[PDB]
Amino acid sequence: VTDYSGSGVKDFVFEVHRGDTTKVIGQRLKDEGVVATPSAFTDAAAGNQAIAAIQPGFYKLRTKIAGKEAVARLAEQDNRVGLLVIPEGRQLDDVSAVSNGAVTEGIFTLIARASCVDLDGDKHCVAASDLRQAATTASQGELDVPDWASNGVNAVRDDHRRIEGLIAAGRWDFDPMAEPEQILASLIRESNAQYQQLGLLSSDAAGLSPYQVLVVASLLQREAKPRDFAKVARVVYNRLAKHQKLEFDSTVNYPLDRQEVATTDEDRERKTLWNTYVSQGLSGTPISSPSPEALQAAERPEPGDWLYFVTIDAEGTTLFTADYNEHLANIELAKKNGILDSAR
Repeated sequence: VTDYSGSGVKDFVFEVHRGDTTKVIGQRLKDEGVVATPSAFTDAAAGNQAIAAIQPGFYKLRTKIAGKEAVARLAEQDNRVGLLVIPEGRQLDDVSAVSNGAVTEGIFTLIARASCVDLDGDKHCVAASDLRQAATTASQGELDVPDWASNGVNAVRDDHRRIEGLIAAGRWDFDPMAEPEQILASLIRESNAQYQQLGLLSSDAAGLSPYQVLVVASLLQREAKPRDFAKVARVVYNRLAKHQKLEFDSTVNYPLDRQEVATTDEDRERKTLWNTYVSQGLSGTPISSPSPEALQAAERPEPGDWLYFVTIDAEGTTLFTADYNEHLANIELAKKNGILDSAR
């Protein structure tokens, strides 16, 4: 049957849909002018495991090519485009290390990098600043902000940080040729489905909204090691109940876009929507994209009366207590064991 020869005509982005079989992909490849007949694709794909296991997503292909060439291009990992990984605890912005270490790239930078497609020579990317602007100004309906987050987003005006926490840690696909608003919206929709699957909307923890649970998880992700998440969650709720400020360093560092570092009394005094040295209560928005385990801890805090915690040694032991004098003793223990500076 008819099957194209030669090197093709035009590079473009092709989407494999969820539920597409090899046969259906062959039909769609014919309809988009990639292969001359569907069986040109399916014959060449027979017994190919890369094609059999192909994932829904976006793929750089070329028009008017041979079936075996279409198969090779689809099976080549490098032609995958709009595939994004957001590691746990990332922010929207890049975060500098004043610890003398390297920059930590944020979600905008990672989306932009994931968006790049080489089309007939032209490298085509969405720019991080365009994603940031769309986060700053697009309407909630345009970003598909979920209902449980609507009021939290609304209280933060003309700041991209209004959508913090809404793009979850995980692995996502997005159309690299769509507008910045639609890219952000699809990410937020996929994240909302994951958050639902991870229990964010169906939690029975008394007196907490889903948005508040997300905020707590984002704090835990930045302040504690995974082993301690559940206990730190209890500390947070105990302090909220006793109207004691959280005094989390990560809430000071978050808007300065800087990594885990000690904070001065000057920094702790700056009034922001997030600073928990200044104000009682939770941060106004999440301060990071939390891991699934931080979410589970925020939903199911370990029972206990602790109000204080500090890491005291090299192996990461963390002592929790409800007694302030014991907490002072544990702080000094961390200083003698070398973990914490003798003076701030």
